[PDB]
Amino acid sequence: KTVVVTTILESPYVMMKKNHEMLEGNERYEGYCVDLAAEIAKHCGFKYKLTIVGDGKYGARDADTKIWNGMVGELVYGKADIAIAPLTITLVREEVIDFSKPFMSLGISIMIKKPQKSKPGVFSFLDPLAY
Amino acid sequence: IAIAPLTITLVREEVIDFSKPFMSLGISIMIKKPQKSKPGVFSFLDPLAY
Amino acid sequence: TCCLEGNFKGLCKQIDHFPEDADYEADTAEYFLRAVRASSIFPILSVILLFMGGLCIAASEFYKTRHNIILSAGIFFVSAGLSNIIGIIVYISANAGDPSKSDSKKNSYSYGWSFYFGALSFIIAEMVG
Amino acid sequence: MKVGGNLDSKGYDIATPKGSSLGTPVNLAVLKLSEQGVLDKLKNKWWYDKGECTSALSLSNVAGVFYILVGGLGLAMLVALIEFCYKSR
Repeated sequence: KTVVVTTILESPYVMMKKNHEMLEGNERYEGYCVDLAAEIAKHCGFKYKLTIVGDGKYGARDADTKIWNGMVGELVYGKADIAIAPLTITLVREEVIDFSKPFMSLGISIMIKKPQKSKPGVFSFLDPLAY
Repeated sequence: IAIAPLTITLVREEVIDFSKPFMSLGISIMIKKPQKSKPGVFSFLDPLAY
Repeated sequence: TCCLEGNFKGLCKQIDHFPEDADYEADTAEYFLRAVRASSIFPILSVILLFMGGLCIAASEFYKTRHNIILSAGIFFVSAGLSNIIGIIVYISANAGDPSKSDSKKNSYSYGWSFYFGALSFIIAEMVG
Repeated sequence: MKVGGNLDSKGYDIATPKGSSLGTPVNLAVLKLSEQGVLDKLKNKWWYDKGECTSALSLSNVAGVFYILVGGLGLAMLVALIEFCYKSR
């Protein structure tokens, strides 16, 4: 049957279409993974259905009960056959599910408030001395 | 086992197995390190804009 | 401003002098300078003063006994030169606001012949004055 | 704004249940897209194509002195004409 593809809502990976209220099917969502899931489908020649995870979480092992949620939890227990999402490749997730080669390389970066250039005052030549 | 800077490509995956990339890279630009250029003939007008 | 050597070459997009995209006002002086540039009041005033000086010179021939007309023409020419100077200063100052019209190190903006026509117009008007 | 380079290296991968028939074909597909440049184009489309965004003293630093100079020239001219008109009258 159609392959169920679990996905998490995150811009610009997947977002909501402008007319998604009237739209139905996989066309309801647009984003990076929407086309990413499309390109793999044509190459592998299969039909896919895009679905959003119920809990809206990426996935993390719960040490108390040993339960997996999110992308990985759906895959291990069989709700979905493939996850098309910005899922980080980690050691804990690799021993549970299969990760392909990375399609996007990232890392920790620094965000700062960019300066708004500079607008010298008209009478800024009087700056060296006080009023 | 091949422990060497071997690029992961499509044709190699179809034939052998690669692990996850232990180092990420791409094409960059090499330029000569800029140095103090010889001052222009009319370089005394530099402090003020044209 | 019209596109050059581009896909949409020939498209003369109007210059927006009030970039209210971020809804910012900053200080009153910046708004006043932006309004002064947008109306182009000083180059237009220079044109008007040059026209008045020319008409005074033309009317000076008709009224030979009235020497005060020639003085008025000279005053108009000098004021036109001063207004042209103010217009050039305001134009360059407002141009410094946007990175494309500034940062000559990387952008390497170039002044066209139309700008130098106004620069030459100021010199001639002062010479005639 | 973003400054500098990445502190570390990570990646996003396509997740597939262990022991699945879609494991190998998807892995080959991902590399094929990267080799062809489809992934780079998709990143560009959803980040930049759909995005929403010297040393010498400039004239802006000394514009006020120019304004003062021209205002003084105008005031001096006005004074001269006022004096001339008063003398003539």
